[PDB]
Amino acid sequence: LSLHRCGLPREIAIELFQTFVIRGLIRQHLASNIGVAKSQIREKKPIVWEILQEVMQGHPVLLNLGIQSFQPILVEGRTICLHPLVMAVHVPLSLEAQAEARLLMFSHMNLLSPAIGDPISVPTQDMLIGLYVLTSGTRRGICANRYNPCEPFFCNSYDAIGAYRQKRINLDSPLWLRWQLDQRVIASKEVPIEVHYESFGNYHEIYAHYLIVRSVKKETLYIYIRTTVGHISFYREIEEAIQGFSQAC
Amino acid sequence: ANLVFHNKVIDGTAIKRLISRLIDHFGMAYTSHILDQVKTLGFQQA
Amino acid sequence: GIQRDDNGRRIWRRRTLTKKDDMLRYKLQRVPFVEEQVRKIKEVGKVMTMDIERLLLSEDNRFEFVNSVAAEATEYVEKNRDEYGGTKKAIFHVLSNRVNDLGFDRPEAYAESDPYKPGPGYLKEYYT
Amino acid sequence: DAGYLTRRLVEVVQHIVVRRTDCGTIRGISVSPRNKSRMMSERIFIQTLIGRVLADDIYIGSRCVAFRNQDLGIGLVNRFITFGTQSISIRTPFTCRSTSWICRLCYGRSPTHGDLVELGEAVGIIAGQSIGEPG
Amino acid sequence: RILGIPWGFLIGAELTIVQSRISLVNKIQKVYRSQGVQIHNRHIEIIVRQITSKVLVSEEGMSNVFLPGELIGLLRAERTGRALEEAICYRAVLLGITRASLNTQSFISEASFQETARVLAKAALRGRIDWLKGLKENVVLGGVIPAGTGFNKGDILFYHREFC
Amino acid sequence: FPLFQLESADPDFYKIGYVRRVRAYGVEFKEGPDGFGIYASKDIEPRRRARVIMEIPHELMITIRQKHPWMFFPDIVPIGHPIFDIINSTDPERDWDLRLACLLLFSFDREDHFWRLYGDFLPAADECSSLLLATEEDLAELQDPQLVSTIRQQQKRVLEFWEKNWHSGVPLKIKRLAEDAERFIWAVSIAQTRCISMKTRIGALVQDLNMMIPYADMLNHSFEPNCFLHWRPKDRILEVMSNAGQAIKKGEEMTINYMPGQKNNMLMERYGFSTPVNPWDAIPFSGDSRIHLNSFLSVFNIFGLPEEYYHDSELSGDDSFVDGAVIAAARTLPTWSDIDLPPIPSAERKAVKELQDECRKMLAEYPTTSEQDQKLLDSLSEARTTFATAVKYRMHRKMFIGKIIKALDIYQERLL
Amino acid sequence: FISTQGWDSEMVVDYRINEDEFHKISLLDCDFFIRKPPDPDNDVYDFREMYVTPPDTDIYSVPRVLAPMPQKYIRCAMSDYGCYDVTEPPIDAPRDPLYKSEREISKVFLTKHYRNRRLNDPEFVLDFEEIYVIDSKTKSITRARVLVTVPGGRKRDRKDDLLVIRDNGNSFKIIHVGERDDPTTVIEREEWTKTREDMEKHLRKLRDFSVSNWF
Ligand SMILES: Nc1ncnc2c1ncn2[C@@H]1O[C@H](CSCC[C@H](N)C(=O)O)[C@@H](O)[C@H]1O
Ligand SMILES: [Zn+2]
Repeated sequence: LSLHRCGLPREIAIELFQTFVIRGLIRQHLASNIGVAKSQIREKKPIVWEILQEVMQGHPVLLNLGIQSFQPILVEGRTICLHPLVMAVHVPLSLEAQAEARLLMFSHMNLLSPAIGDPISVPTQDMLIGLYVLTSGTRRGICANRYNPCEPFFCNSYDAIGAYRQKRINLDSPLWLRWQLDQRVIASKEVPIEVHYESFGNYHEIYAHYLIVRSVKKETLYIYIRTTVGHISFYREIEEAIQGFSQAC
Repeated sequence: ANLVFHNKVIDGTAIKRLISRLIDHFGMAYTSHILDQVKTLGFQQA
Repeated sequence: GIQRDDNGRRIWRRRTLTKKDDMLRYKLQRVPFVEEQVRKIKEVGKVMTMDIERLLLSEDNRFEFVNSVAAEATEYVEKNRDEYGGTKKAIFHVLSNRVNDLGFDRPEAYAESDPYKPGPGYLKEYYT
Repeated sequence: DAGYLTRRLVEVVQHIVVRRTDCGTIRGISVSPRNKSRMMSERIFIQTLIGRVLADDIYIGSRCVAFRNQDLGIGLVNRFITFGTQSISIRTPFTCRSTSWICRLCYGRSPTHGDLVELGEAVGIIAGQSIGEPG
Repeated sequence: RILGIPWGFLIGAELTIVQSRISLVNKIQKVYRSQGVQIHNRHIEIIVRQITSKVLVSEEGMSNVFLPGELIGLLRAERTGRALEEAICYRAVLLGITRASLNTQSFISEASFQETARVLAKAALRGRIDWLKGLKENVVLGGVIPAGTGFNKGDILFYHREFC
Repeated sequence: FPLFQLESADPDFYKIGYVRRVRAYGVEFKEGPDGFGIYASKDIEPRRRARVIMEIPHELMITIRQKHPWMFFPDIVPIGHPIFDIINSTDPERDWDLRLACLLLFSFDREDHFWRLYGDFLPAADECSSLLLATEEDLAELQDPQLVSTIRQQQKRVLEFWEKNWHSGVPLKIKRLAEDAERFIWAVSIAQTRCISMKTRIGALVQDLNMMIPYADMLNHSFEPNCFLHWRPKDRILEVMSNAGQAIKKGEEMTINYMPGQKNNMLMERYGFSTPVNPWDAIPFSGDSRIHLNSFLSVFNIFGLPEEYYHDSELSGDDSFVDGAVIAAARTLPTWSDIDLPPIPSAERKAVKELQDECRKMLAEYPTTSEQDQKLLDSLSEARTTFATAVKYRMHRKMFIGKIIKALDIYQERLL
Repeated sequence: FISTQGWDSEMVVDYRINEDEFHKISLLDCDFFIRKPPDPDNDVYDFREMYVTPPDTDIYSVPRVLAPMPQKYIRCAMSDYGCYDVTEPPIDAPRDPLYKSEREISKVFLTKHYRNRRLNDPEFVLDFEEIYVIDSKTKSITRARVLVTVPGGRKRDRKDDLLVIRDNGNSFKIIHVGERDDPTTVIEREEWTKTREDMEKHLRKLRDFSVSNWF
């Protein structure tokens, strides 16, 4: 479910929205009057459920931040379905009450709590474990090599993710990623471990998490990040979420 | 989008900080969609 | 300043960046794989959520915005009673009208339908 | 015990609503970052300042770094810590010219909405919930 | 014993009230901060304002304006002191949130909170008027509360043509 | 069947703003010999409300408080910088342009500032039309001693400020801002011609600001604009909004009113340009002969109160004659009015004739005519921008006096 | 013009230099000025006159000199040494950036061109035996002590040698280009050394540590 939606059973929805189903039947002349419109609802005539879906759309309900407003959708079964970050159900009748429910009580304009201004819907429990495992990077040092030592290169992040889908690399296996943006990698503020300086003018700066290739002859500046597909996946998910929302709006 | 590239680990206090910065920078409609995507990613990886 | 050469055509210095902006390379790009996400955003009604936030940026008080929308919605229903309550909701019509008044373009009342419905009688069933 | 306290807390301030833009008060509460008897916590002292509206101008030399009726952001507070800002006068619920209502400037920024608190907000009931709920 | 008329009472009440507010907020925030609970001082200051917003007319202050033992607002007492010398003598009093909830401007709010019979008997004997400014008052009456979306009340030229 | 059937600005001009959240809707930036402009890239249909044309984030602007004390929004001057002392030494009333010029030159020196990039699209010293850059020979072509003396005082004030604050002993971080007087004069010219003053609310603080706003300082002036500026406090964005209900055609220039109610000599002193259709321009008449104000307004379909005079273009059909000059004529001509007393035609003809004679006496003060000035502009090949501006100014005033003679001739006949 | 050689190591001078006759080298805590003889490539240095200033200031003083300096003009290639300060600043104003990425330069290396040849010379190589180091923290300039491990001595093919810089720009070793270490190897060596020490420190307090093996 989306954060702003909830699922209602047919048996609960038809009672909550009966007045609107009756009006929809009369408006579209599927029922002659109020008395006939009641019998079709009574007899579960299948045209009732088509109307119920229509009148429910765009009509929020109040569920009792103990009380919030959601956009209901019809679901199969007999239970009320709520999204994991959340019994009385109220249907606003007047347009004034429907405006307040949609514009003041929806679950996306109340993302901050009034106490100190903290976010309300931070991922928890299994969602949090998934992100932790995803972004726990490669093993290091004596946990990575049995002996003291006295990796694949990917042109872009999509090639690295594609190699992971083909089981060519693991989720936490280290890799080098060609980086064609600015240096925006959060890392310890440290000088290079080693600088390899060729006598023709090119020098390689090896940091703990990235390599920078520079020159005293050209203006080149090439960046390779030592990461995992897990870190790439987490970065892509947020970036594609931002780009997807922008394109859709 | 000028998102920083995190490269160490994302625990509970790190995700809470990121959401608050996303809200202040992008607003609540954007962050609400980001939360839905991040929530889906966490469930799938768990 | 004003210069004309031979044939009377004025000649002038075109202004150019003549300077390096590193924000040009890394910002005018695009992600290619968000088609599914974009289509779900419209399906769940998230577009109007951004529109509501857009309208509230032009409002000093969000409570008078709510009252004004309800007042405009009441006028729609009295004017045309039978067109509202089903696929077209009056409050949704008001919001889309107010976005279009800013010069942007939105479908009327954010109403959309499934084109792959296998004929009458069939209800799309939701996977919880 | 938490519900009984929440009911009493809500009852005592249930009538408090943001009813004016500016009560026009002159007084302010003085806050000092460098008390001579105890090293005050920086983060807590910053949190008690973010969102407050200034009651007087603040100067570093001849330069006004923040104006009267300007709300305090994170950037401004860090500037007062960096330089020798000894006293800051803010508008609080203790300075408003009323006990039956509060104005926007004496309340300050809304936490849920980022801007200055809007007219008509039932901030008394919000304060009652914000203390009762963590009980 | 040091200051004179509307200065001993005025300045003495300011010192007591300012000191009380500082210690009350610190004591409350000491409890929540030791348990890791973060609440903005705004919310606590709103409650404490109601606790420390009243003075008690002293037993010797008798006039046709105030009676001894009367509970009056601090701002009202300050303003009357500047304008009159009619034996306006008062001391700051700390009212607990229960006692402050029974000394409001709405007898309807008090009667629906606690001790309904005592509240209504006193109000009925003096013909008390409730102007319904608060929120719970209007909830009882079933009206629209004065907050949120309820705040601030929510033929010549015809038949005179050319014959042609 | 489909088978059988002003240059665009540098693409990087919009892009540097666009990557920093500048949005333009239905308009394009086009460059010509006379400078930049904003034009409707498509037919902008009317709506019930004003349409958003451009959105400019606050962080891309250079703003300073109109009133003391001088605070900068966003605050870019470091504490202790010597540039604040220079800004702080100015006259609070008169030296707003010096304060903005110091901020502008300081901004060009900052690596991260947007105006380091945006400054390359500002007119250069030989392309800016400000009269602060005008030579004494350019001021000789104005034919206006009052305006000339005003400009000379401005040039003297700007120069003396540079000599006082950019002497030999100042730090290098100050010297490198304005190495020469002409560099500082150019900055003041940019400040005068492009500053936009508005009342803004930033957070909880409402104040008047003098603002350097990129991409909105490309809107040209019109006394009948199709756009207006609107500060959006919640997200700190300056909006350019087209007028509600007004249809804008593709290619139409988008304009704002720089200076409501101001004459051409004020437009020349501030922005270094004038318009022939300025509805506020005045002409000194003796007042001996007066025409009927009510008749003159009705003959030309000028409606509204005197301070809101407008032409009902739908009551004239195709009369292109009535424009801002005729409105200016209504406000500047000697007039009488007696509630509803009608004017005698023979007495009004004597006034019209005497007013036309006085109009021709003023045209005879100018050594050349407005046609001879127009062809002088076409014949130019190596003229300074300010020289052409000075000629356009005197020609516009001649065109205005000539329009009055034409309007009086029409009015005298249409009174029958 | 002026020979600062042999002058005080931290005292201010009475005048303000003309900065366009100098190389300006900007570090985190200072600006370093070395006289620039005119040259089309702008890579000739006159070390007889050098100054150091606090950043973005025009108050000049003689830097500390910890090694003998070149007496004649020399051609040098410049490269900086430092780190990236990638932060996440607080978000005060609308659209305040999510991160800020800045470069912090702590050392600058001036590597002599071999025989002072130009960059566009087809026989251009670097002379790694003559490297001068500017340190921002101490506002000093010194010559690097370089260890040569390439066989060939002074007369060798300089096209084959690789300079390795370690230890915060304090250790300089010239190796043969065939002994180049993989960047992964460099990173993994550092991690193995650190985790090996940390693990032993963790295990030291177990009372059977003295009778146990590493494996
Ligand atoms: N209506 C008008 N007629 C002639 N010049 C105008 C004008 N409106 C604006 N300008 C010119 O535009 C300047 C204001 S800045 C407006 C855009 C400008 N062309 C630029 O390149 O940035 C003024 O100095 C004036 O010279
Ligand atoms: Zn107040």
